[PDB]
Amino acid sequence: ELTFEETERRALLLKKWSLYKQQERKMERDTIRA
Amino acid sequence: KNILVRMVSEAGTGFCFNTKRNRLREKLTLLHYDPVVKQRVLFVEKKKIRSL
Amino acid sequence: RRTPPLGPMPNSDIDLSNLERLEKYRSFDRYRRRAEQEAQAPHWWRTYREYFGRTQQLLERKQAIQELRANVEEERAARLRTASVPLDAVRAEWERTCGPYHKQRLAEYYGLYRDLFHGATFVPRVPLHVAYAVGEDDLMPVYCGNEVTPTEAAQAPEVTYEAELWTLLLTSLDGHLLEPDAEYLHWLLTNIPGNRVAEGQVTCPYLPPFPARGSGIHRLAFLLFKQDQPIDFSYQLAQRTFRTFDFYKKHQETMTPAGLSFFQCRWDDSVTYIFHQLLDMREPVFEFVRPPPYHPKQKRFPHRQPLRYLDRYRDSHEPTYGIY
Amino acid sequence: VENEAVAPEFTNRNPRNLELLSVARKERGWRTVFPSREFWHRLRVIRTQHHVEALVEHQNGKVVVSASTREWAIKKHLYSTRNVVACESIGRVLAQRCLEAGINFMVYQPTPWEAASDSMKRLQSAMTEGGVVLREPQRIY
Amino acid sequence: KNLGGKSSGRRQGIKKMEGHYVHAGNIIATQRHFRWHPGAHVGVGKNKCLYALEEGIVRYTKEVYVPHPRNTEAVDLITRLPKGAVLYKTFVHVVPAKPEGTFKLVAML
RNA sequence: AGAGUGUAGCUUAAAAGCACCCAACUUACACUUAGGAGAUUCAAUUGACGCUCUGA
RNA sequence: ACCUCGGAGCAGAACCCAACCUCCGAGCAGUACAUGCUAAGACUUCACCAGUCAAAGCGAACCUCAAUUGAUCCA
Ligand SMILES: [Mg+2]
Ligand SMILES: [Mg+2]
Repeated sequence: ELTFEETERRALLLKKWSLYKQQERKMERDTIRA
Repeated sequence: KNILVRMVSEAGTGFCFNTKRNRLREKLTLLHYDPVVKQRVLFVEKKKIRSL
Repeated sequence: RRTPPLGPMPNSDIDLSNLERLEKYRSFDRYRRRAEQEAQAPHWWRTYREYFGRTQQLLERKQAIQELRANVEEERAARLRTASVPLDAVRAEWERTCGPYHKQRLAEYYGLYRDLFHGATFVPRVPLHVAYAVGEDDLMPVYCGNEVTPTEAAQAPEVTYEAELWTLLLTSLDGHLLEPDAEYLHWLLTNIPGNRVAEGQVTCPYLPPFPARGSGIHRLAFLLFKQDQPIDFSYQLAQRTFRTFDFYKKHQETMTPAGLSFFQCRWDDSVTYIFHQLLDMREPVFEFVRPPPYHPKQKRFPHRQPLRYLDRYRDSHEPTYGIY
Repeated sequence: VENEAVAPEFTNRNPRNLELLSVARKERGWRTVFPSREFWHRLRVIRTQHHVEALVEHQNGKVVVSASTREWAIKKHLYSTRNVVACESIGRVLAQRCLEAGINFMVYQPTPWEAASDSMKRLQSAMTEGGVVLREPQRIY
Repeated sequence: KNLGGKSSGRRQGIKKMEGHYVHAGNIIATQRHFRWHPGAHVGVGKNKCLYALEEGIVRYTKEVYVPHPRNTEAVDLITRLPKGAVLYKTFVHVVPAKPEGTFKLVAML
């Protein structure tokens, strides 16, 4: 079983990793094009 | 190969319809519509008319 | 013979030897989107449609969205798929912001403009809240084309349009019993002093809707005109006949349609009472008559036809004996 | 009686007259193409990258009713405009708009994956509970 | 060595060209494959024959082809189609002539 | 010093559509479902904050 | 050698077209037991016989296949 607080923390973890790897891919593509 | 079998209504009506089945399969029972009863009833194979 | 195409043939520009390099629709969804867009686009060949056819606001909205995002509970419910929306607040905001446009779309679909104004359109900028008082307790609202029975519409409705000289008109669009291109006027309150409606001039007293039995669904429109400057206006059915197009042609300079609200009514027992007592007439009863079935010209020798062929053409089913 | 002068044939010009009477034609063809045109009103849901659109469109193509999360009124009351919550909320809004518009029956034509989608299921349930039946009556011949 | 091939012509093809008044049930075109696809108010039989579902005028048009999502072969063809490409097929429509009916005064109660 | 000038990556889009990413199904890709962030450089059509080019 | 049926060329485009011309095949199989009943209107292998499709309706649920066959009488 699990709890509401840890579910919310996991969702925020997914959100922040989405942002982080979005920035990673953006910088990778910028270097590619440059 | 298949055989033609006369499926007869279990509803007591003398309603028969011919169907086909494998010669090597067990005797065949279906739920077929009986116009005399106006309802789907059980039909059981009775005889083999011919082998097709 | 090969006549050249009369225009750009489809799939012509893209066609090139680099098929492998070209990206492809990997999804039926994207293919369907493109196909629908192409179908909407006009074409030179025969087609189905031919035959059957500010900154402050942005800043405030962005701040509100940021506040909603910051509110953790909102995100909690959104990710737990349990959040809801205030329907009443959404409805009010829709009325304030984008309600007039959707109401205009509804009127165009129902054909109010093509009938009331012969095609001329107008955005109902001013919301119009009309409701027929049901009992002494409740009241049926008339939003746009909804259904209100003549029993409910027996007594005149309450109108609350928020503004600060107006003319309100109830027009039945398809209830005319003698003229296809004609209207019925039910009540016309002119020179209304703002929000309050009881002080308006009763040009024509209120007459409840009377859609004839078996005559189908009838549509009734509340037209509200803002009156730039006050102007003078000019149970018998001959005088209850009306032409809103001509009326607005006469009063166009001083009138501007700013509110609209309509509803649909079908026959009821109150219609029978309206016809017999108020109008003092025999109520007309209409029936939907489909065209007679088509049969080919009877042949002397109906080759290969079933025995029912003769029955298809006999008129009387009872036996007949001729001279005998 | 002058008031009793009634034309022998009545001319009801309401576009929805025969549709409500369940007698109007509905295109029965297009059996090799999708979606079917055999309807009077269609519920069309468009899931874009950022937004969600829900249209009630007559067979002739006219968009009778619309409900977009792009409108301020609706987008100012939900966190994300591209989630199951957004789909359910816009479905409820469309149901209310349909009831006030007089539209009670429609034909929803989803693809298999759209039908299996949780968001589409929530939208359909929202319309059903709002009082819209996603199954039009059979035409009367 | 070569036997068979004595079959006669099916006499298939278009039975009603464009502009022809067609009554409900009339067969518009008989085909072995889907040469002409069914349009508005045109039904398909088991043998791909097109019949008029309404009484009206036959019209042939070119319309975008969007197969049913469960038509696996056509869906695969679409999935392999390049972006920007749209399939077109010849459709047969029956533009109904008469209205569904009229409202007539039957009784002056 | 001078010219082109200017919406998140692209848009003869007007705050949108395509793009784009991870989570699950896939060996994997793709599809699909779930989610994710995103911009009209600043002041009154005009001037000046950032990029490209022409020179030293 | 062939005799009946179907598909493709000859016969490029409505239909139809011969050949002891060129090539492929068929004389089933599978699934279902409403593969039930009725019924407008149509197609038709150039006759007839035969063979096809099918709206609406009742009753219900919520056929694939190119050929894949054979009349009458009589049992
Ligand atoms: Mg041949
Ligand atoms: Mg013939």
